[PDB]
Amino acid sequence: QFNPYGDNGGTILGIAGEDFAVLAGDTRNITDYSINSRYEPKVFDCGDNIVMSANGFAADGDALVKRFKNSVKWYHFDHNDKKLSINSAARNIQHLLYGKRFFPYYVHTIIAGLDEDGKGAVYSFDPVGSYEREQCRAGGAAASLIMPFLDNQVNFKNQYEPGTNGKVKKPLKYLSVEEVIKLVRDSFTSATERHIQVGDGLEILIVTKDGVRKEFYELKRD
Amino acid sequence: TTTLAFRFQGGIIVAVDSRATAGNWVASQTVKKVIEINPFLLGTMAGGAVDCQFWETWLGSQCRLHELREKERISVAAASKILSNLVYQYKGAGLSMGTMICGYTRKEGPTIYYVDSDGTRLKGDIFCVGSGQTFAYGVLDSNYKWDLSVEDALYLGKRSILAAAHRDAYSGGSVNLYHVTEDGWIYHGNHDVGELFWKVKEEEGSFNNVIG
Amino acid sequence: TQQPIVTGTSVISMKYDNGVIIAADNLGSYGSLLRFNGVERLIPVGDNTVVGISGDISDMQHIERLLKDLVTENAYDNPLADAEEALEPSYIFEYLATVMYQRRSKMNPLWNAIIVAGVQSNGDQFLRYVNLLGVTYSSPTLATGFGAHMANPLLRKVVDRESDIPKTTVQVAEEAIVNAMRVLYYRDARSSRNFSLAIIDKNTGLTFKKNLQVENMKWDFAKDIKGYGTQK
Amino acid sequence: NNYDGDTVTFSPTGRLFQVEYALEAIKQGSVTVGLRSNTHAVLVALKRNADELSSYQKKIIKCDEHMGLSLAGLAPDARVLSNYLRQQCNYSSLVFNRKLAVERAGHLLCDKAQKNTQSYGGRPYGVGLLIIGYDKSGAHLLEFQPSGNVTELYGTAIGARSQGAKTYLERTLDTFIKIDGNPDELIKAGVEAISQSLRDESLTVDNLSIAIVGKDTPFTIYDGEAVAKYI
Amino acid sequence: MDIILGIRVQDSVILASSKAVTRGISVLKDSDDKTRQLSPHTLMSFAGEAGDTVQFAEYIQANIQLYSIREDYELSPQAVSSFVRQELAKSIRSRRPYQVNVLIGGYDKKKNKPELYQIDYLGTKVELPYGAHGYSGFYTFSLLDHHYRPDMTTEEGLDLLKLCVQELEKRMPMDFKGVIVKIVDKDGIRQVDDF
Amino acid sequence: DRGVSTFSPEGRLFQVEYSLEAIKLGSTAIGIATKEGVVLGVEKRATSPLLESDSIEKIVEIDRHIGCAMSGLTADARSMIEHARTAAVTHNLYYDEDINVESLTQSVCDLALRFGELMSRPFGVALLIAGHDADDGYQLFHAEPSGTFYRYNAKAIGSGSEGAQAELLNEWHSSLTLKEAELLVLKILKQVMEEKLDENNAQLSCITKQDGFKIYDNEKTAELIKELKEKEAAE
Amino acid sequence: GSRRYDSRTTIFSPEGRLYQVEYALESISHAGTAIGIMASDGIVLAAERKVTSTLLEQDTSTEKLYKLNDKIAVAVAGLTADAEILINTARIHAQNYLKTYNEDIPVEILVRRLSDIKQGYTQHGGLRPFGVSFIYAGYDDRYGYQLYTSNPSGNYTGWKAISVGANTSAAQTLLQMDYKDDMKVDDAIELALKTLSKTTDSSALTYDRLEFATIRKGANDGEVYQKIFKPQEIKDILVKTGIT
Amino acid sequence: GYDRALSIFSPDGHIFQVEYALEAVKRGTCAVGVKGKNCVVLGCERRSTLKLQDTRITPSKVSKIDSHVVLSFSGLNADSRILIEKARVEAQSHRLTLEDPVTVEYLTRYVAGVQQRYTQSGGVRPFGVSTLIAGFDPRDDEPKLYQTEPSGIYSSWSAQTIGRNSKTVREFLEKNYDRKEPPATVEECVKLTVRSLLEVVQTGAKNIEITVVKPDSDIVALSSEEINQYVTQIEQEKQE
Ligand SMILES: *[C@@](C)(CO)[C@](*)(O)[C@H](Cc1ccccc1)NC(=O)[C@H](Cc1ccc(OC)cc1)NC(=O)[C@H](C)NC(=O)CN1CCOCC1
Ligand SMILES: [Mg+2]
Repeated sequence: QFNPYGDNGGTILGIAGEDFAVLAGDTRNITDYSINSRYEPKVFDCGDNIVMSANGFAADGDALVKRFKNSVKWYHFDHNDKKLSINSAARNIQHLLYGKRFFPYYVHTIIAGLDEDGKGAVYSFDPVGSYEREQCRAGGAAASLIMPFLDNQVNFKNQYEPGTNGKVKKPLKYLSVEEVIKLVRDSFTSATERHIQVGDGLEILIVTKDGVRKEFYELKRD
Repeated sequence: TTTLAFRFQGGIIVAVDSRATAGNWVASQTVKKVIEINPFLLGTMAGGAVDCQFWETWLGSQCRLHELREKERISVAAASKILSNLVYQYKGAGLSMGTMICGYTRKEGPTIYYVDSDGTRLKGDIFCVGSGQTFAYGVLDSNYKWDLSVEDALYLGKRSILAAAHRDAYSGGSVNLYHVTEDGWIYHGNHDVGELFWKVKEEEGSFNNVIG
Repeated sequence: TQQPIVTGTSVISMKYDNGVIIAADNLGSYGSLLRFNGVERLIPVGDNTVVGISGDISDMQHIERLLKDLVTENAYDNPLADAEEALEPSYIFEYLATVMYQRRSKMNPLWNAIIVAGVQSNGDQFLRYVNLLGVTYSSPTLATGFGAHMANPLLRKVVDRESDIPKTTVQVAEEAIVNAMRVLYYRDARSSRNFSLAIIDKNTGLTFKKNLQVENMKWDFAKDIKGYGTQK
Repeated sequence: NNYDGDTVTFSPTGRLFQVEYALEAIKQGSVTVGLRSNTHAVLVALKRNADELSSYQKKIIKCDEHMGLSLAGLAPDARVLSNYLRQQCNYSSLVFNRKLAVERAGHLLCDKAQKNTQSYGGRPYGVGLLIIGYDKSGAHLLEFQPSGNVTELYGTAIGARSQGAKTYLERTLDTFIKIDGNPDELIKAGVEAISQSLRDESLTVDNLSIAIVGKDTPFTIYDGEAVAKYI
Repeated sequence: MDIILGIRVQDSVILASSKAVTRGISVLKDSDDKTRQLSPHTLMSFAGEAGDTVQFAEYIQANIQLYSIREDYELSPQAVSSFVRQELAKSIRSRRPYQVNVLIGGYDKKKNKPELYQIDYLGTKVELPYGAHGYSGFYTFSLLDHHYRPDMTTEEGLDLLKLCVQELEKRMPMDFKGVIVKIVDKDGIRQVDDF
Repeated sequence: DRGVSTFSPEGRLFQVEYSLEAIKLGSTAIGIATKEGVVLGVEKRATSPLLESDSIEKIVEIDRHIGCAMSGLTADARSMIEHARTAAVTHNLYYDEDINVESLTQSVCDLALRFGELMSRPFGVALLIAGHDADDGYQLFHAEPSGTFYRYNAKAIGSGSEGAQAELLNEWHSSLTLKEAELLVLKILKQVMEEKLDENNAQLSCITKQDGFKIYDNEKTAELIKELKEKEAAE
Repeated sequence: GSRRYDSRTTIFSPEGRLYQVEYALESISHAGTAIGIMASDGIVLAAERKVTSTLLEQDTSTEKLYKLNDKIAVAVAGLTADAEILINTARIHAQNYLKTYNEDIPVEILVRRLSDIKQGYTQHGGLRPFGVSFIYAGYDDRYGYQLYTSNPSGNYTGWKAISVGANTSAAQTLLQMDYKDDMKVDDAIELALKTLSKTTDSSALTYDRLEFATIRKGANDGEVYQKIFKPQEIKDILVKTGIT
Repeated sequence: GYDRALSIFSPDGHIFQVEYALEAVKRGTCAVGVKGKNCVVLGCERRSTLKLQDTRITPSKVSKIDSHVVLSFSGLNADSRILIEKARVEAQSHRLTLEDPVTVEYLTRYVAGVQQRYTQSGGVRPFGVSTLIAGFDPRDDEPKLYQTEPSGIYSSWSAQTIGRNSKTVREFLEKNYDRKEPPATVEECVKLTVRSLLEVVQTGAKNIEITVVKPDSDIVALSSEEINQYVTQIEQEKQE
């Protein structure tokens, strides 16, 4: 019987700083035990300082990204070139995904950018459209490997102040772009070691008020 | 999920947990399961996340249109029935929703309606809904009186979610508290179970099953 | 929902310094029966694009008709049909990718794996894959079916990343492709000896080679193998 | 007279009066000018107000990153036709990953407007359009009339007193056609052209509307303080 | 849902309907009224699939109320029962049928007679002296075969009903949280508060 | 007879031009935009003294940030308002934000030309749409049944419009306060109205960013009428 | 296009009248007179046939009186063919009500629906109205014996005695003069025939130019019987009242 | 489908089909509504050129829409049934979804919207009917009286009349109805309603219908003698 879904592997990662946000993702595309491409980008600049990635089944992912890019375009036409705020993009994407509630896009989606007060924002979606803003989210195959590391290193979970008898928690604080990129690279090298669908290359998109910058790094190709 | 809401002397208490699950994977610990439809109307969410989210935000839009057309705030009965009639149209399609529509109006007083995805709609004083409903019922029912003070009722709701957060593997994160009076709903904060459990254990002397 | 009947096996392809190469055998299998032996599975579109198709042949023939019709439609009211407004490989691909994904979305797929090989008007090499699910990807080497398992490893020893492409000549590239086609004939039970090969070069244009054969085959060592263990 | 009751009736001399009456709506419309070199295409439009308390009706509409138009006549009919164009430009991108040729844009507008001139119950569009764009064969200017007729030109103008600007362009042809790699000078030639159609009123800051598209220039619209440079 | 009974006596029709509403391992409510007044002298109890029961009852209710307003006249219990049967008979061959069983108890003012109609979700109608839906019948029918007489008073009907509820509470596996009793006679519909 | 979508020889749609005459028979509606808010006022014009004037709803809320006043065949406006409210709430559902005043007006003006041989005739009512948004601030729009809309600093529609517009031409300046604008609407209404203006046969409303769109009570307007007469006696 | 040839059947005059309904009523005014008279113990239906020819088959004929169900009948004035379309609709509507409720249809309900159909042809669809006026004679257990009339406008009213078709002005005056409330069926028969005898455009009223029906409680105990008179039976009742 | 735009604009800006529908209303029998301090009364003329009527079964002029709302009308009788039927259906639909009976203003607004839709829909003519809609909102003792008309406009009225010679009875009501002191009791309210009809009717015999609505779904139609008592009392007070 025809199975309309497939698993193209990969993994993605979003972290939000004070005045910036990163959306990272490996560049490997797979089916079963084969590598299709060592460099197939899946994190895209969608305009209005919003970067998007839809990981899982690539055909559904590309379809979604394509539709949202189109959504941004028509938002400009219909509303006097107004900027699509990150919160409005999120809600728009919920309706895109839920429009196919009974034949879903098999994708875990993440978007990153800046909120309306200029602060870094990461929104994440399930395949059918439920979303939530967080400082921190991994998605895709190695999400289960990376997410608890981020809980520990970004939100300082289970970390107490030394000598306080486990009474005073380690205080939350924003991270610099230099520190965030260290965590991204260490997260992906760790994930690459222990997950077979993750490897080849890492591509990061950084979002500030000045625009969208890219950074690339080699990963293990086995 | 565990969610509850109960009626008493001083209005309505509404308390929910904040965990999202994808099977045994913990998806989130910081999720909003209460929607503020308007200053006098609340909705709780249990079941499929987007099913609840999407259709209760939609419910809010329908309630907003009612007051534009009728120059009057929608009744709790009518708001609950819009949602129940909607899910009934989708009966069989596989929606999963366990919702409680709580609020005040002059003509009704404080009112709670349980609405689920089978199309069931029930008015009542007490409901607990979700995978941890039984755990919440156990604590709530054995400490519930009509004559509870606002302070005690707020705590009982908090303690009932905590009970379920502990025992139910698919509940946890944090307790979100609400109180609803004639003057509308009042938020009583987010309470992380990470700290709340130990605070309650110490102060109450309960949870003796655990290694303290 | 379909099941494929008459099928074509691997399509293999790679980039080199000036252009792209693509090849595919000339067999139309009917299960284990090697039913038809004169099947062309490389279909050129203009003089700057070759589309290589594997999977169900009836659906391939349908795709042939679409591409042929696409050329006609593009020429309509188009004075620059043979110049600035000629069909690009990227246009042809995206059209197919669109069709494939719509068909999978209506639970009625075109049971194929496709590789669009060509050269864009600006000289850039185009090589991209699409299949029955509407899944798309690009790489310096692409292959379908067994090709993915046996050809890609060999072709990647020549072009392992983007920076190896300017270093690779058409002589080297074609040799790797012809060697890959031999390996597939050894090891794929639904392959044939006869195949077609196409080069799309940015200087010399489209060369389409038909009626090629796998040659220089090692079989002599077979005469030494007896039994399955203890036989002498 | 007896043959102007609807679009589906020919006059005894072979005319379609409803189409001609639709053409008449364009003559009443405020003047707008189009012109191009080899590198850029420019639209200049005189905007019209209801009174001194009102805004100035917007005349220029963007269709894609590489194409847009100016209108003269019924503005809502331009909104329908521009929306259709936005969809067609978009269909070309999504399906073929291909920017829509300005010539095809013209052909599609012609065929859409024509269907309304042969069917009972419908009506012709009551608007004229000037489409500029930059595609794979360089800069382009089109003139659309609601009869269906579309024409590719170096320059033109439509609206009330458009004959003045149209003659200037016919004289100036050999000059402006070669304003390559200079946006500001091509606009100036457009602003000078439209000035041949002015009476009593002259070009002010919120009265004037300019648009440009070209080689490394997305279709952008200039209004308000951003057109003060050219008066 | 689950337990709905009906007994027709000399001058009235008595309907008894369980108060429990259950889902999973939780009794969500213990004071549920499984009935709708279709008209001043006609009452319908209902039991079956969740959601369907109320949706069906209220749909029937609206239709009968619409008729009453249009004709300024109350439809006979027989006519209402026939209307309800036809709706269920339609439903069973629909894409998704109403899975609801009902009892219609009414007093016919033209005949001065009580009437009890038992109708299942397939649209199977019968007029009976006593009726039940679900597993209830397996205990009550035989009990009533023995104890019921046609000339009984409303008070004797209630004692006969207590005898049914007692047996059910003794032998039924589920806790149905007692019943709400309603009487339908020449003076209309009224609820017994202490049962 | 003749087609509904027929052009005149002068290049205009007969049916649209005739609906414009119907609007001139309508009761007067005035709107004034300031930096502190937009004021909307209307002549109620009860046909008989037995009709309870507060039941005359000619000023209408669309959203908290957008309001509307009407003039002409006011029964035709009901569906236009219904559309506007749906468009406004729907946009908030899709985008988690307030919808722009211009975009709202454009959505309403799209309905206007959906007539012919869709509905059977153009609308016989003009609308003043007033609101606030973060991008373009306080705004006032005039929406005709031709499908056209103009932004206005101040605008009058209905029977007393040509005289009222001439008065608004002189009186409006870019530094008007809300209080001044309220008085100015009342002043111009009393001028063009047949019967003597009071709190029962005229109605005021405003929209401010802070408190949103509000219809004024009859008690509140009465004090503004008294304040207006007192200020005109004083010179 | 086709707009040129549209009469516009469903529009108002400047006076606020429906042209086509007014003209349909004018058509009906030239039709054979039909009379209905209601008594305490039954109802009479009498109707005059349109200028008969001697070669017409009189006994196997049905021009004026039609049976809707066992309890309800109608008298026609206007186009027979139009009336038959409506009659079969009415017959079906009655069987639907019986099927739905297991009770014979109340007279008014049947009358309201036929009249509602007529109304539709005056307000929408652009078709001509039905050129028919009915007299309904029926019995049910709510209101007992009932007389109604409906016309092309879709308006229906109840009556003790009523005429439709030709000379209704003359006929209504005569009925108003001699009718009284305690009247019996056999007296109502006599009144009906005497009224037609004076209003007729013919020289004299004969059996072969008449259709006649009664609805009595004349069966056995608490039940109704429809009697569509045969030609010989009309000839007898015409002698018995001294008209021939 | 028959598509013709029948209701269209004329050069002077009038919709003649809507205005001719008003002429049909003017031809209709008179109808009047008067609301008291704790009641509303609906009075209706019945033209007396029709003897031999069967008044038991002939459609009553006032129709119940729900147990708490009534509707009378002037104009085409057949048209009125279509508006009544729709209104009755919407009333039950409102009860079903909102779990509350309609307000009189809501029910009026619905009927008015239907009438309006028939003024800009193809293939149909406007309803030749104006209505008076009266009653009491759920759990409210303040009386409500509304009027609709073919154009679709609706409004509230202290007291109002429609139909033939309505300008005469409106003249009467305008001096005889004090806003400051409305008819305190039911008797007073019915008396004023009948007086206003007696200005126009002919004879206060079977020419007048009265319907009295009180709060909490308390609606009753008066009979011949009960009405005739008011007639006899008014004439005796007149001779002065
Ligand atoms: C507790 C945690 C038990 O799950 C609650 O019911 C919780 C409620 C809730 C409400 C608002 C926001 C988040 C969470 N429910 C979940 O967390 C829910 C559990 C669930 C999953 C699937 C169901 O299918 C009918 C029913 C319940 N989890 C989710 O919705 C997660 C985040 N998403 C998915 O599992 C994605 N699925 C949804 C169904 O369609 C296929 C993809
Ligand atoms: Mg490997």
